[PDB]
Amino acid sequence: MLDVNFFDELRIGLATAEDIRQWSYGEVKKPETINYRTLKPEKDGLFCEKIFGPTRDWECYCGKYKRVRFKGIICERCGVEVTRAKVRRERMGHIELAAPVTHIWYFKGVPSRLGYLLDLAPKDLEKIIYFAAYVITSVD
Amino acid sequence: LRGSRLGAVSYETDRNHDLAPRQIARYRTDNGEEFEVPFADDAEIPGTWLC
Amino acid sequence: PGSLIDRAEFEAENRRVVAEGGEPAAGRPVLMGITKASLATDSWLSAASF
Amino acid sequence: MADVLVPPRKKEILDHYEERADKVEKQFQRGALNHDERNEALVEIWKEATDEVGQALREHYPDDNPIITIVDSGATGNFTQTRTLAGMKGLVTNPKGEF
Amino acid sequence: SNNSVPGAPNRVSFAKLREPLEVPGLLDVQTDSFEWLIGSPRWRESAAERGDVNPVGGLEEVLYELSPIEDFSGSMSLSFSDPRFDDVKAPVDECKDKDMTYAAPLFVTAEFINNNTGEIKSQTVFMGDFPMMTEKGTFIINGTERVVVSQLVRSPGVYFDETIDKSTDKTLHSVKVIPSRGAWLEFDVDKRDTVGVRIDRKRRQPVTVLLKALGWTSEQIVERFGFSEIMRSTLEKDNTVGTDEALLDIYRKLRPGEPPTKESAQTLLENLFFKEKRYDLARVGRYKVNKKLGLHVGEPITSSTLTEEDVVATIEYLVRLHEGQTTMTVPGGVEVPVETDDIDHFGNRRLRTVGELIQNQIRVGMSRMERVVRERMTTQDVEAITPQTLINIRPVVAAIKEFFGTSQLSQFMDQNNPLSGLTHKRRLSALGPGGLSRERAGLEVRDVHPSHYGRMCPIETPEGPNIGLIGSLSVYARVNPFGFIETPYRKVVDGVVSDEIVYLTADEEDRHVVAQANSPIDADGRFVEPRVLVRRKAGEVEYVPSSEVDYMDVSPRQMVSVATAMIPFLEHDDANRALMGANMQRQAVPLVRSEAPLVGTGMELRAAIDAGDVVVAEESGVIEEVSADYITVMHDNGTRRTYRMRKFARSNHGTCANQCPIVDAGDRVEAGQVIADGPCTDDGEMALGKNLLVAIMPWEGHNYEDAIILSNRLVEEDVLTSIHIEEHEIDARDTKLGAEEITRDIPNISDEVLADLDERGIVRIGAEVRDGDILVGKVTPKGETELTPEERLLRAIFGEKAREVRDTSLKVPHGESGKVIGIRVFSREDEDELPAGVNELVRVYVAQKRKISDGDKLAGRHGNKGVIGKILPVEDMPFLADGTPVDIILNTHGVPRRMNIGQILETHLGWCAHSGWKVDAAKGVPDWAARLPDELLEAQPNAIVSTPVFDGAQEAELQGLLSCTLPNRDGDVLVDADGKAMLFDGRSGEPFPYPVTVGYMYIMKLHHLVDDKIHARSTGPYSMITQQPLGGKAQFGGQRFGEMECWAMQAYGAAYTLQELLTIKSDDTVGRVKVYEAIVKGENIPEPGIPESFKVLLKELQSLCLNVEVLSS
Amino acid sequence: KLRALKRLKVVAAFQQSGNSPMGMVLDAVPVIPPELRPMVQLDGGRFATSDLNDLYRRVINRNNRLKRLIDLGAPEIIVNNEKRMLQESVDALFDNGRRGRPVTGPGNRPLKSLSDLLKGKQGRFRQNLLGKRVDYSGRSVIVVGPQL
RNA sequence: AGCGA
Ligand SMILES: [Zn+2]
Repeated sequence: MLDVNFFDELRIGLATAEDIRQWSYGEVKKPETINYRTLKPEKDGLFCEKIFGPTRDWECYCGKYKRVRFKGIICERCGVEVTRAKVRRERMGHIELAAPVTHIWYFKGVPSRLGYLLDLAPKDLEKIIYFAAYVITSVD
Repeated sequence: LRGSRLGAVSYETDRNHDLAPRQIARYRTDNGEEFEVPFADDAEIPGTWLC
Repeated sequence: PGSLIDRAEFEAENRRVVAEGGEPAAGRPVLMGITKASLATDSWLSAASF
Repeated sequence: MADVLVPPRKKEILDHYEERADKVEKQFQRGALNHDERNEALVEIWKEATDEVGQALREHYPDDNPIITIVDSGATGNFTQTRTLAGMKGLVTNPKGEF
Repeated sequence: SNNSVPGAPNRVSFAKLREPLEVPGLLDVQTDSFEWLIGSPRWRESAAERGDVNPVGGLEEVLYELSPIEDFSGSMSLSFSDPRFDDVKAPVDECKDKDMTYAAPLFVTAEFINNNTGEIKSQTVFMGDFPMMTEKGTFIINGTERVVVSQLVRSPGVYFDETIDKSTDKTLHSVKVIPSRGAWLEFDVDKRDTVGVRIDRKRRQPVTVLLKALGWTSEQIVERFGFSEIMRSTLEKDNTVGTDEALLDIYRKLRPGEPPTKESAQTLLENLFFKEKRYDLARVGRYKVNKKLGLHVGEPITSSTLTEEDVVATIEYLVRLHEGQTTMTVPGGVEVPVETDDIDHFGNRRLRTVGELIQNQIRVGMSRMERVVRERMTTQDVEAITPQTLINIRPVVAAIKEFFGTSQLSQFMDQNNPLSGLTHKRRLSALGPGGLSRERAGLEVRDVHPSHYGRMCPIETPEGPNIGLIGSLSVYARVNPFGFIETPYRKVVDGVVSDEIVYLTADEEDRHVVAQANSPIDADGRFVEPRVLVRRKAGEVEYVPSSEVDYMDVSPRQMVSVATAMIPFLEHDDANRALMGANMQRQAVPLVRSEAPLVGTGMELRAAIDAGDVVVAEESGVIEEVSADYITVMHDNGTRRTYRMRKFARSNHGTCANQCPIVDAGDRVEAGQVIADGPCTDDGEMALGKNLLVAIMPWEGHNYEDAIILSNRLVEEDVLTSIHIEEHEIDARDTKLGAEEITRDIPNISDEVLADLDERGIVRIGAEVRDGDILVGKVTPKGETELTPEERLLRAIFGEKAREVRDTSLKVPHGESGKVIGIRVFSREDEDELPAGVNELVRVYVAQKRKISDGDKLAGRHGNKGVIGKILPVEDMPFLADGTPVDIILNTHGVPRRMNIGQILETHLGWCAHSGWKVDAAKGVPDWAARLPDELLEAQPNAIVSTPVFDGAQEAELQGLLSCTLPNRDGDVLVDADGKAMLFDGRSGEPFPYPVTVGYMYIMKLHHLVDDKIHARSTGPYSMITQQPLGGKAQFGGQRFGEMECWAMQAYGAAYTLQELLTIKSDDTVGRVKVYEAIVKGENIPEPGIPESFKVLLKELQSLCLNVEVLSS
Repeated sequence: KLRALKRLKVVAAFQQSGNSPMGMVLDAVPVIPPELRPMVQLDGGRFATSDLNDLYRRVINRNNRLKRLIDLGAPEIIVNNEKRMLQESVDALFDNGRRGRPVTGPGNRPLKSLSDLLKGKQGRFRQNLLGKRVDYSGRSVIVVGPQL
């Protein structure tokens, strides 16, 4: 993540669910951003400090250990790790889906990558992944 | 036309000289996974934690 | 067949494959336009940015 | 404007080429040729007229005249700009590209 | 021999001709259009004079086409009538000051009727406030001043054209009947000769199908179309036959998926081509079609819908176009020539004016209102409702407001000088809604079709990426009620040139043949030479005998706009530089003195009094009382009237707008006379600059490549100086922590700078301010934030209060100064209209007197622009033998290659006018002066002169005038017959070895001043999502070091400088502060980190489930 | 053979690398850091979201609705419809306007999904890579300096 | 949205 001018390769790659949930620092599961009245990020929402880092340098959501001397530790009650307020620029989240979902680029962009991998026509694969037709995936 | 954020500049650079003495706690999940969270000397460790 | 590859890589491949059983891949020079030349480069970052 | 001298023979040149233009126009009126052929003939005739006028101007100007001085020095400007300042503008293009 | 304005100075003209028709009201194109929209009695009587039969305003028209509105039941209906205004609710100056929109209410008599039971419910419904055009042809919105620009749009109607097919080399003719709010039909001939008929962009149909659908089944096709060879060919390609057979098949194609029932097919054709409510070629389209096919010779214009006669005539005309028929004598109408139409010929390119645009917007708003009305017209209970409960005016007022604000035709008033104020009006813009944007507005429409002559100037057009898209109306042009551009002409009968002025559109222009004004008229209407220059329909130019001429131009300078018409000797200048000069004549700035030009045109007085910014004596009388503020006129019958001035009012571009009187207390004035000069006006006529002594020699390289040198005399005597007024604003608003307060109890600041502030915040009027000074002491809460220990102990030692209210006072921005003219303060305590959460609004007006400084832009009236290379002292300037220094020195090398010797002729004639002449006609008149007007044989020093643009000073006449140029004070003819003079070098001393051209040239100061351009940044604000430095001089920002600059650097190979410019000057967020620290401490610059846009890119790619990673080896 | 070539392309592409094709279908969708989709308040309380927050919402609401539906026990029609809406929400999140009608916002304006942040002239690959504003800079009109 | 090179 953080290094020096040491550079020899930039490797792109298709990511996997284990990689995503290893990337993330928390699991956002509420469709809220800010409390309308106090104008502070909600807990467990799209902008929660516990998941995405403080908005205030060396400060915590419940004002427990707001000082540099307290760094790297997590405030036990509110749960917001105390650090600099630019980790929000970098820390990511993840959403665990109750149902797997196909990526769009590899389905729709002509030529269809799933179509070529599974030897399926796009016209008939849309009917599958959009719940318009069934698919037999095994035979005895 | 401008804007701001509810943040603290806290111009303090960094200090590795004195770090509020802190141990590290660990709360294993339901599937054999461990996620260490550091806690201070004065920290009151929870019985269980959101890992 | 029909794919376009760099001359140096073509020749190096032929040099490698003359050993371990000799078969030449038949190549012909092409004159390709600059748009396709630029797009068919080796670095993915530049092609994406283009 | 005193230093922008006009070519004295311009009116005579103009009448000489105007007579040819009139003759080509008359031949078109009498049906001897079509519309595009007469247009081409007028274009060539007026090109000849432009060249003659430019030649007369060039041989008319002295060497110390500031305009021909700046031109012949190569400082800036081609002789056509002098020709069009004094003498003849020549042919002017259509919006489509014709003359 | 000008007239009208009694006080217009006696400006002698070189006009050899006499114009019959006076210049029209230059702002009619706005005023008359708006009064047509309203229905003013003046417009009523004018229409009575010129087409009485149907006097109808735009409102009345929209309300009539709306009325009645009926429910699907048809048991009840609603109607409108009698649009009516009240007086405006507040005057012009008050609306401009208090930011109100200058408007007046609308009252419409609504009328609900119930069919089954039978009643009328009539009211007078407040429709909404409506913006009103002022006297100057402009609107006032939110206080700001806005102009609606007339829009050029293709007229609806029937257009014929053919393409060549290189695969078959056959003419393929077609037709496009494109109406307003309708459908697109395309009758055409295929590569195989067949009359393909594409309907609403749907696969071309055999015409026989559509004729059967029309009821003209194959039998009736034979009945009517007999010569139509392709018609019988397609009677074989008909692929079917029968009225209902073709109707069902075609209707299946027309409405696929819906049952192809004959009933719905019939209803579909009716509802799409004959239901006015759903379809309309409006009045303009009906007139165009009925004149192109000659259906109705003179039938009153109505029935804004297509006719079956119309469609069959269209088909017959198109086949005849492929047959190349000479004309079509339509049965029951007149032979019309079978010619294909153009798309830029002004017979097809109409002009929506303010009236048409506002009417269209009102129509759309009423469509929305109507949908709501008919919706609730069923839900609401009957016997209980009324138009008050039915009508909704919210969408109508919203539509009008959304038009006037935030529309690319409701343009900001561009008034930096009175000429620009005039010229932004009368402007024609081909880009707009329902118009061609620059994406589709390619070169094809940017040329000058020969139909523009007398209707649209070919010269004026912005030099930017709009060349041809934006033009200006000609001088004499007038607007056809149907949106076309009529032009005056002098008709000539049997070689006798009458004075009956008939106005012709482009179609009649093409029909007839047009002569020239500058022709030898022999004082009787009779031409002299038989072979006369003339124009033919296709723009051709011929020598017709003097018998077939039926029309002759009203005058020269008919093809030119207003601004361009003011360029003297225009005919000598090239089109490119003349265009530049016209575009820069609108950019002058009002000087403090505003001396009139020596050499001019006729269009300095008329284009001044019609500009609006000059006070005009409404009715004759005498003067009672004058001041610097108001003039009281005593009319000949009892009444007095006070004309209030406008002193030091800020314009829309920060320039002064002073108005100063010119009369004396005892003077008598007559109606229509100039009574007070405006910003750039002098004794009535335009004054866009100053008359300066000019020399044309290259001096010490300073005037190298368009640079200009001025004397220190202009700086000293204040010849070129511009007053500029800037507006700063601040609002004390409400917040979460409390309420913001304007006051004096500011946080830490010495009382030294609080001397200027008044007892209650804002600064005292007149106190000079410098960059960074305070203007409005204003403080806002900051809540509680724990302090750093260092500042805590600083407060402990220096005993300074926390001052929990942080301070964000109004500081005058960097690089600005000047005096404080006025302070306009609002308040909630005064119950003034403030937006929500705002307690107190205050604006302060700063002003400066910018003197002419090197780097500013000056230009002549010939496009000979240039920045100022240097301002020398007055002594080191080439001075004449009389000790008079020249004032500016232009460069020679720019004259010949730019083909604008108009400046040279202007210089010579200006010197002639300055010195004064006397043609000694001792023995008769000299040869050159034979055809000069009287009282030009002599003139006085500093005597004003005018040369109309295309009939002006001849070269022989100029030589003759320069020959005798009577001496200044001693016997010294400083400028010889050639027009040059011996200059002495002011610097070294020796005379120049060759005589040098000198004269008086009129030049203007352009609005591109150095103070408004110079900009710098060491470290300032930053962007939000990306951490780049901001942009714009409004902010600090930096200069975009763009991709080509990157390429330049790479080509040089300066890798380290590239790294610096792209990492630690723009985006390395932790590197910028480190660099600043190192620079202040004197250390070395640190190594760059990683750019911020790159990290952003990485995070988006990882958000896209793309595993991007960096690998060491 | 032509189709075999076209397919063998991607097939051998997957075979050669250590890439499993399981990642083509997705189970955990990542969420971009908030400062890259900020809601910055303007002076006056007029908040300024980044147009990705509404999409992330849509996915969160539909996912939670699916979770509750499966917990509660719902008919096949409702559950499959919900899975379809979840699919559409994810496709809109990744590239709005690709499949079917683009998801509009207020004023019938299409929203700016992640793909739109890179595609076209306004992508990151241009706006901040075709040039940047730079500190320690300035500009001015120029005049001729013959004595220099 | 308008404008300068
Ligand atoms: Zn806490």
